Amino acid sequence: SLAEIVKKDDFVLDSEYLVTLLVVVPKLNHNDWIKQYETLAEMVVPRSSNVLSEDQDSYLCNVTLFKKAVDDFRHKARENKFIVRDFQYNEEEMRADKEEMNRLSTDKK
Amino acid sequence: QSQGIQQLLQAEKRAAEKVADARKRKARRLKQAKEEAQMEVEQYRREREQEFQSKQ
Amino acid sequence: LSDADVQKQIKHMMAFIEQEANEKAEEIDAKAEEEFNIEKGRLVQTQRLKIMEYY
Repeated sequence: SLAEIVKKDDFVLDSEYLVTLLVVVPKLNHNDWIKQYETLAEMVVPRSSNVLSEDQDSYLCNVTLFKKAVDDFRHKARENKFIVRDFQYNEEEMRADKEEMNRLSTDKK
Repeated sequence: QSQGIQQLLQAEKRAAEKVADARKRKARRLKQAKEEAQMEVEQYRREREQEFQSKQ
Repeated sequence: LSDADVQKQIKHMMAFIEQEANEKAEEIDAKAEEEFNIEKGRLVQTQRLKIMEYY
């Protein structure tokens, strides 16, 4: 569960016309990621498409696009050899999940 | 980018504000048109009342 | 490419978005013509009929 690892500060708010996506993975593919997260789709917005997490083997990165251009990003992620990692704005869901994991931890005791 | 993104949201919301003004004006102009049709109807029908009175 | 060209693409997005919102406004205008006329007709009809029955 991506949960708190996700950088909440980098997402769009009031997403009635702009939508963000998260389909980026392996490290070996990021030789020009600095240009990729500016140009992956026809109209990608370059900077809020920010790297969310950094493992040794993988980078996790958000991207921003238009309401109807998200499918192009979804396909171009496969063309760039990534896999889906979508987060779908689960902040309150993550908070409730945090409460539940803590409930289980304290229930053991 | 951040300033540009604020500008994008603000363009969307300026269109939204214009749409809200259009909503207010649609309601008010519908009311004005109802009242104007009522002005016409009352004028003609009360003229018919007076014509009936004189005709009788 | 350049930042200016990438912003041309971003402004193409804004053009589509503004076209959508302005098409909602244009739909409001279309209502204010046609559905405006339709309810005008309804109300004029009911008024005139409630007066014609009395006459």
